[PDB]
Amino acid sequence: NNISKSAIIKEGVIIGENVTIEDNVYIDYGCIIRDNVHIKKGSFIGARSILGEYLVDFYNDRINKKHPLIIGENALIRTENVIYGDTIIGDNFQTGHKVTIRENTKIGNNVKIGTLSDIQHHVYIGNYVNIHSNVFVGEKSIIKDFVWLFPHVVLTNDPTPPSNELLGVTIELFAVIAARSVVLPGIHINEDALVGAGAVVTKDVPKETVVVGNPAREICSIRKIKNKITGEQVYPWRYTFKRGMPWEETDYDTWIKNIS
Amino acid sequence: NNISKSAIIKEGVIIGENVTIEDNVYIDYGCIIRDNVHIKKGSFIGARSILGEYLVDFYNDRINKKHPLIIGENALIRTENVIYGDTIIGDNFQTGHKVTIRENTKIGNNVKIGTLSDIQHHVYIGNYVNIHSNVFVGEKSIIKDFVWLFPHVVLTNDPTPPSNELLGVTIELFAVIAARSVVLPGIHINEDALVGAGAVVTKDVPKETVVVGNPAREICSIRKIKNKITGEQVYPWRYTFKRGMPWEETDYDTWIKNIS
Amino acid sequence: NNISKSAIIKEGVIIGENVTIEDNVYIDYGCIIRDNVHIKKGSFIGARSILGEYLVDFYNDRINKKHPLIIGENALIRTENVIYGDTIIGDNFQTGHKVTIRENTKIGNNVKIGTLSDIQHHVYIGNYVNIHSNVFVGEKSIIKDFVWLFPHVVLTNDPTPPSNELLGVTIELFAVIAARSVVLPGIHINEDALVGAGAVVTKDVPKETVVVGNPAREICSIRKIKNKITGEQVYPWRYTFKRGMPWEETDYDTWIKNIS
Ligand SMILES: CC(C)(COP(=O)(O)OP(=O)(O)OC[C@H]1O[C@@H](n2cnc3c(N)ncnc32)[C@H](O)[C@@H]1OP(=O)(O)O)[C@@H](O)C(=O)NCCC(=O)NCCS
Ligand SMILES: CC(C)(COP(=O)(O)OP(=O)(O)OC[C@H]1O[C@@H](n2cnc3c(N)ncnc32)[C@H](O)[C@@H]1OP(=O)(O)O)[C@@H](O)C(=O)NCCC(=O)NCCS
Ligand SMILES: CC(C)(COP(=O)(O)OP(=O)(O)OC[C@H]1O[C@@H](n2cnc3c(N)ncnc32)[C@H](O)[C@@H]1OP(=O)(O)O)[C@@H](O)C(=O)NCCC(=O)NCCS
Ligand SMILES: Cc1cn([C@H]2C[C@H](O)[C@@H](COP(=O)(O)OP(=O)(O)O[C@H]3O[C@H](C)[C@@H](O)[C@H](N)[C@H]3O)O2)c(=O)[nH]c1=O
Ligand SMILES: Cc1cn([C@H]2C[C@H](O)[C@@H](COP(=O)(O)OP(=O)(O)O[C@H]3O[C@H](C)[C@@H](O)[C@H](N)[C@H]3O)O2)c(=O)[nH]c1=O
Ligand SMILES: Cc1cn([C@H]2C[C@H](O)[C@@H](COP(=O)(O)OP(=O)(O)O[C@H]3O[C@H](C)[C@@H](O)[C@H](N)[C@H]3O)O2)c(=O)[nH]c1=O
Repeated sequence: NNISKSAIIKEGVIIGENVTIEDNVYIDYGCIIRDNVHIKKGSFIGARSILGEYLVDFYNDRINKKHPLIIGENALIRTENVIYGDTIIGDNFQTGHKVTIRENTKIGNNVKIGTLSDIQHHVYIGNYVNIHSNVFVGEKSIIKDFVWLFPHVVLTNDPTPPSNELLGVTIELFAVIAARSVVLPGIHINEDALVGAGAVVTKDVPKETVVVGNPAREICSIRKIKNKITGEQVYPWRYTFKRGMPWEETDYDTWIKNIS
Repeated sequence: NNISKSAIIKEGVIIGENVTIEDNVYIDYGCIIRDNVHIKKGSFIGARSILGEYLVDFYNDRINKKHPLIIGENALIRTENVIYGDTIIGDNFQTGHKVTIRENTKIGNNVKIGTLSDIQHHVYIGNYVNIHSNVFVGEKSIIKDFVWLFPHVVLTNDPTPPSNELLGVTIELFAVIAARSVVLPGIHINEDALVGAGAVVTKDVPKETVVVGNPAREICSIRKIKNKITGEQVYPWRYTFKRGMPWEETDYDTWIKNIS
Repeated sequence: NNISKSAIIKEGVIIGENVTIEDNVYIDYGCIIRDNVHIKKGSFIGARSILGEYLVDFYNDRINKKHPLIIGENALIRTENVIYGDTIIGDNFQTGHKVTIRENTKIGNNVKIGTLSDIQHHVYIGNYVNIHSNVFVGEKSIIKDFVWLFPHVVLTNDPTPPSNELLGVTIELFAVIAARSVVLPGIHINEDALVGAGAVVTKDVPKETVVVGNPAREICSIRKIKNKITGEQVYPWRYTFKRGMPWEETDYDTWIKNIS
């Protein structure tokens, strides 16, 4: 292995082979770090998490195959997270308690995944993505940058279950899916769109449109929305909300003029 | 610290500083008790729970700040519960497995929180409150006495997400929210009201009224409800159900005549 | 006790009395095996699971009563599962992470229960049953063979909560309940029926019928359904899908001609 003299490893931690722990990594009590795991500098790994979780092939003969897991810098991984092999997570990742992340998945930077959330295999999550408590992300889902998935949201993939050909849901830039909503297979949720709480999304959602209900129905453009406390127009949200965003220290316009 | 000679502490338990464990406390295998935690007499702490969980300030320099957690007497805390600092829990608390409770929260007495439930920060829960499996309780929610939140219920707080001004849901005395229901931000659910299973509650619910659907719509007064097996009028429920209630040994009327 | 010389027991495992571990059982790091547990040959028990979990009677005087838990052969139990006493699980069981299973429950063979799923007490689950992520199975539910319960599905049991007489939901052979659906108490979901995603099922569902919505309404026979990618008729699904089924190596007809 390769563990930095500056890394902090608490009691109970169990470590396998081909593991690399960078400078200033703090690995809390009882974590289990299986083989082929690489933790980047300054990350914090929560108590009892288990990284490099066994893929199915393992169970064939109980011999662990190489399926490397990498986790970027300054991660803030909370307790008991379970993270599979063949997956990559970028920098400044942050999680809640008891989150599960499967294999063959890609998570960008400045992403957050709340308590109990379950990310399946072969999922793609971009940067500055916010996934709250107990969200279900099924295999083949595509979540672009700045997307927000609120508590208990569920993204499915089998259109006539159980079947052999799955279709991933794709959520475009800045879209917001409110709490307890479920999106049916292969659906496309367009940029800056808003899915109202509890909805059952059965058809694509066009850009900047608000849908609500079961089945979800279009009700208006997001620009119609006024802040309930201040009465100001809320969306596009990038212009009215910037906590934890790359433009926090400035304004979206100036920031995107630079980025582009 | 301060640990009672009569407390039982199993193997694997890890204890920090400024921890007080009262008489007849049984702390099961592998619990992690971080700093500033006070457990009151006769409580039972489930295997691997982690009490005094780190607040965000901790992560700044990995130096633990004082954020005292107190847990009342005769608690029956099941396995792997995670409980944050700056929170207070009363007597006779009971939980299911893998429950999470955040900071700056207050839980009364004779409260129950089922398996997977997630209580956010700055939440208020009164006495004799029943929260079942996997309920989501967002910051700023107010749950008064004798409220029942059934499995997978979700209480939200951001009315036009993502935004800066949140509005907590307030649930009044004896109200019942059936399974898989979601309540929108700032909504007021009145006393003895009944929210039918799976509903999407978008407007306040008046006292003793039954709402159902997405969006939830009023259908009748709870007094219209007849027990499906016995045909008797069910609500107000205090008069027809008393298991685990303070009037179990008597009748509601006699009991409330005394209490008041 | 009785532990086979061929069993593999990792570090941290804690074992009680009256425990029997058969040949080729692999018990991963830190599992807690309480009293009266019997694990059948070749099973794999995930890290930190806790088997023989305490029943309520335990808490009376913190003296563990005999409530035997049995787990059939070649189980693939993933991490942190919690399994109660007085329950029986058949062969080839498979689970996801952090699943909870209560007492007085019966699970058949070739059953799968995904991540976060919560099976309550006194539940009956047959063979070749598929329960996905975070499904809630309340006491008194009856799930027959070949049933599929997709993510976040919830089966309830108290028809006018809170009340004293519960009514279990019964799901017949091959039925499919899509994601985020909730079924009300005592409902009967008939064979080969299909409950569409997110539905609120309030009335029995007849055989081979598709219901959708809140409240769920019948829309057509499942035979009307065409595969979204291939355009072929999907149901009955036994004829179009056989991954992990007893007819995988043949065809349903030939297979059932033999079985019967
Ligand atoms: C989309 C949203 C912001 C509502 O916009 P809105 O302007 O408040 O809609 P209004 O209440 O002013 O009026 C909307 C009408 O559609 C209905 N409606 C509003 N939201 C609905 C929903 N989620 N589902 C179904 N119907 C809804 C209202 O009841 C009203 O119906 P009506 O014709 O009977 O009067 C809201 O539904 C929502 O989902 N907010 C997000 C809550 C959340 O999950 N936050 C994240 C968790 S913290
Ligand atoms: C409120 C409740 C008790 C129903 O009252 P009810 O008297 O049985 O209503 P009924 O079925 O007799 O008749 C109600 C009508 O409204 C509909 N309806 C009933 N419950 C509904 C619901 N939750 N959502 C939407 N529609 C509903 C019925 O289908 C029927 O509609 P119809 O006009 O097509 O006939 C029930 O909906 C409920 O939520 N029970 C709680 C289940 C639960 O979660 N227990 C806790 C978990 S164990
Ligand atoms: C039942 C199901 C397969 C849909 O059948 P369908 O043939 O695609 O229905 P269609 O979309 O072709 O047309 C159906 C009509 O009913 C509506 N509808 C379809 N599914 C609906 C649902 N779950 N709830 C409410 N309405 C629905 C459609 O929007 C359309 O309504 P319309 O009159 O406004 O056009 C689908 O609803 C479903 O639940 N699939 C399972 C998704 C899933 O959970 N997989 C498991 C998780 S991976
Ligand atoms: C900071 C923190 C977070 N978490 C987990 C809890 C939750 O599942 C997830 C998000 O917690 P959060 O960071 O407190 O929530 P966030 O600030 O992103 O969202 C909040 O603000 C947005 C704008 C509102 O719409 C939302 N409804 C609010 O919760 O992370 C924890 O468990 N502990 C923590 O200390
Ligand atoms: C007693 C007990 C409880 N729990 C957890 C499981 C669940 O998430 C929560 C409530 O379990 P419960 O006490 O068995 O359920 P309760 O008796 O409160 O509710 C029951 O009765 C009411 C009246 C019905 O409406 C309800 N649908 C029934 O479940 O506590 C456990 O995990 N293990 C236990 O041994
Ligand atoms: C194989 C495997 C499974 N699981 C858990 C994750 C999930 O909660 C449960 C099912 O995982 P799965 O076996 O990958 O899902 P399954 O193949 O049964 O279902 C899939 O195919 C069916 C036909 C689709 O309708 C469905 N939407 C797909 O997920 O088991 C894990 O956690 N890790 C694993 O390696």
